Amino acid sequence: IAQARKLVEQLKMEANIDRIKVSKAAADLMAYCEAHAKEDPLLTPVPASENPF
Amino acid sequence: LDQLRQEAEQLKNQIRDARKACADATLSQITNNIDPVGRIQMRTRRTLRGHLAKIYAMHWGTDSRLLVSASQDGKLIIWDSYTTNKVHAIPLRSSWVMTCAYAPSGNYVACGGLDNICSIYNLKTREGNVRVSRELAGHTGYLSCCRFLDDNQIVTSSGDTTCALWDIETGQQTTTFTGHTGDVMSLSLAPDTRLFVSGACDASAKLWDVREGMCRQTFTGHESDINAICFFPNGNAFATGSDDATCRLFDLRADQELMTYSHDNIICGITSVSFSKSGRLLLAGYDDFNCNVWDALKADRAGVLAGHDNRVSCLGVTDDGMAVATGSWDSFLKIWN
Amino acid sequence: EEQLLFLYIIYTVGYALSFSALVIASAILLGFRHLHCTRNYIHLNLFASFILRALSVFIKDAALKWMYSYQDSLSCRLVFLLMQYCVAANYYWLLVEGVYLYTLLAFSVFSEQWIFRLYVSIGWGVPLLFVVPWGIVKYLYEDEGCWTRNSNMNYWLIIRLPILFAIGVNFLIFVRVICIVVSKLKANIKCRLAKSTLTLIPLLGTHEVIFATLRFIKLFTELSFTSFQGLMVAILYCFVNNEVQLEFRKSWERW
Amino acid sequence: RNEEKAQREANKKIEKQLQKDKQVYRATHRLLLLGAGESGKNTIVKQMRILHSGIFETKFQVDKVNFHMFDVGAQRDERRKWIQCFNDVTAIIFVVASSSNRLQAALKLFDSIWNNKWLRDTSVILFLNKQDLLAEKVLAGKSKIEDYFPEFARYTTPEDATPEPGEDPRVTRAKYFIRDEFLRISTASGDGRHYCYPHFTCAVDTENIRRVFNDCRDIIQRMHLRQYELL
Amino acid sequence: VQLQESGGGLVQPGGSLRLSCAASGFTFSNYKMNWVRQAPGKGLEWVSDISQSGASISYTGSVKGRFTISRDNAKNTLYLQMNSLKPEDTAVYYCARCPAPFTRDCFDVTSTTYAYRGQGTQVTV
Repeated sequence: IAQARKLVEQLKMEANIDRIKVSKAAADLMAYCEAHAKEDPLLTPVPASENPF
Repeated sequence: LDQLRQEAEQLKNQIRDARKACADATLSQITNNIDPVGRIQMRTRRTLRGHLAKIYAMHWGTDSRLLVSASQDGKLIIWDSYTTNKVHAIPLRSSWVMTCAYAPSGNYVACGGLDNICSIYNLKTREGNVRVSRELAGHTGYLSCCRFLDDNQIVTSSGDTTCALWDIETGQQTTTFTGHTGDVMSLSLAPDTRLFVSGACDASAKLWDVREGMCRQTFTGHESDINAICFFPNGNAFATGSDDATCRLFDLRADQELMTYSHDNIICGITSVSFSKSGRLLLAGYDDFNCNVWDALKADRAGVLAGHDNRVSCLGVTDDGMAVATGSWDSFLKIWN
Repeated sequence: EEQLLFLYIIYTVGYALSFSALVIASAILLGFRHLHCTRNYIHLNLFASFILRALSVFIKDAALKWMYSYQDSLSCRLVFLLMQYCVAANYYWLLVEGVYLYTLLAFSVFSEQWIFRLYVSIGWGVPLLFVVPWGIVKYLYEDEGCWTRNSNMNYWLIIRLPILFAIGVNFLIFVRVICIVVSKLKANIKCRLAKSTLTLIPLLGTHEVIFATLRFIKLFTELSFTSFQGLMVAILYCFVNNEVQLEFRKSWERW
Repeated sequence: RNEEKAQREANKKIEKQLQKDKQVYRATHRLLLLGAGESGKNTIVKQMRILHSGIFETKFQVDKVNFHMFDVGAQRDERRKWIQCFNDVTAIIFVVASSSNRLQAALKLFDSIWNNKWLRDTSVILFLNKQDLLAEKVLAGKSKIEDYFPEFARYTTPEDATPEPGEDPRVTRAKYFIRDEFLRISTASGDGRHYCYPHFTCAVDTENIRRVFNDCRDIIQRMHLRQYELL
Repeated sequence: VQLQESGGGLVQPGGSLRLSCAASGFTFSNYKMNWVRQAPGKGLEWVSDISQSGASISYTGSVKGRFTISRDNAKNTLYLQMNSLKPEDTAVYYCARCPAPFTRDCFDVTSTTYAYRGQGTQVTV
């Protein structure tokens, strides 16, 4: 019975949580990736002079 | 007990209804107009040799130069990826090392395995020879990951379904996290070091609050065990790979899965994932000796880092995004670009 | 003239084909870095010995291509000496391969670097200990016609005895390996035993001891097999070897 | 430039050590010792220990050959994750309680080990370590092996059975029947990449080490021959 | 992973009864399945498993010739048919699943705390 009770409390705590539409999260991820796109050496090749390897 | 289980099923149904209510559109539709990344034809630029047996884990240094590797011959080695020169060769008490870590300030590295004990090593000793500085005990199952909050706190996760927080100075478990019903495999700290996540061997992922020592959210959807996990750079998302031969991306505010990465040709299980600096490439390892490159925002593949002669069991990206490492049961580290 | 001409033709054909196959096999083995291991190092040494032997024999006769168009010059004797040395080195490298296999199944472990240094020394150096004395004796006491013609067979016994000893050791190792293979196959058949035994002939070159109008056929078989031994070894241990095949397949897929 | 000399000096000193280690590593054989709880496993482990934490390591040598045996402990019963670490061991010993329905659990475990892909190249040794108890159970008559094993009703001693002096035909029949169940599993789908080596053992058998020594030698010889493509 | 047993009840010795297990939340065809039961005062005991498509079958010796196993991959279901029950077979039945897809091994299905295991139904004689 104890196992059920803790499962009872955990679910109740998790249920009462605010949520947002997935569209906002997708938009935020797209915005971040676009904003930091220019500074990912793997994403866009780099000159041999700068590349330490 | 019957009433408890019935109303718990009611709670689960309510949670599923609430999550479904927030699914207005798919991730792909939002990014339906993003151009493909293109063929990422990365190639080896170095090759580090010296390990006798397979390699389980490695961790980059905070300077993007030094890195540490852990193998099952009982050896930790700190390389200088710029010149491939060894700097230290640290023997282990227990040869079954299953993880390793690199301290943020660069002074300590920690490792542990089936012995259940997480050991701390010091790289800035006065004598100059690295020696044990603190051995942490308190788990009752093989230890499968460990990361540093700072020079004085290490978070460890074990196979007995409990993740713990340690105070290195004294050795006590300042806090203990519980709520998993299976082995916990991988975890990763937040960018701010306020929260961390860990997916266990039940096809579920749970987000934790470090300060309060209690579970904050739970995610499900996978069909089998979970082997790897990692935070998206902004700290507001994390992607997980499972033995079901699929990868998935979650969001801590949407409280639901947003995208999956799958292909029919793949019938093997993932063993490690990691993001890039811009968070635009989702790398990954597989059991079929390859490492793929997944365009995170498009669900497609855009490159393969083939070349490994056996399973890939670790991976990582430098903090400045210049170089990517890989390890394998073949016993050979490769640096790509 | 007909039989001699055909025998010569087959001889040259076999030796050239062995040369080509062995050079290709050496290139393939030294190309892939993943395959580097003591076993492959010994194999490459054996290939080099065979290639040197083939190179020595062809040029030796080609001198006649010029003379019959040097019989008392200085360098002719040296060329003869080099041919003798190459033959001895090839046979002793076959012996080294056999000894290494037996050691592998001898259930004993020793420092790998020291063992490899010892083997490299034995393969190429031991021949220096009789060929050079033979050349010295020919120079000082029996220097007639480029040393090719021999009068005192006792000085001719110097070269033959080490080669016979190597052949005997190779044959004994072959017998032991066959006994072990039969035991393994019994405990856990005729077709498999036939397949295994044949594959072990060219590596140890036991055909020499096997061959301990009929005389013409015997000469034909001896010369043909000796010529084609190099090609047979190259095929068997490079082109139809499992890991080499997989290496080629994965390389092709990657390419 | 002095630093490069300083660093290049360091690398040489380190590499000297690893090559020193590499030689020592290859002279040691690793053996994982599984076994059911009531199998008497601890008894055999103590037998090895006397004559010569989440894991226990026992070091012993035979004929100047070093074996390194690891016995699990303080772990949960879910073996499907920490078992992958043992893909490269020379062999996986496996004690079974024949006389004990325990035996069905042993059969299922042995099958699961045999058919797992990461372990599809690690030969397994097999022990049957309750021969006296099985003999007394069957001899006493109050065991009725037929009920749990209907197929045992029509089984007869195999033509090649070699019994120890003073062994009753019923005892031999039962004992050899027990083994046949596992060999059906260990013959199908073997593929010749790994084998099983059944044995009949007792808790106090001195030569238990000798059997594993010989079988390790046989595994090594088979691997080497397969390398040369003879077998 | 959701496992839902059904079909239990009361039956006099020698009778018959059928167990119908319903599952959802994963590709049914890919996973090897088992039936495992728990009798009072006893650890988990194994009964019978069936392959991906029904090719192979197995039973524990004691139940040989009495029960029967069968699955319907088209309907996301697992079945068990019982005939001629014995007094000493009262127990709860756990519809079970093997952990990894596309494999043949089924490690630790009878573990004390397996994750992909149903709650089970009662069958008493």
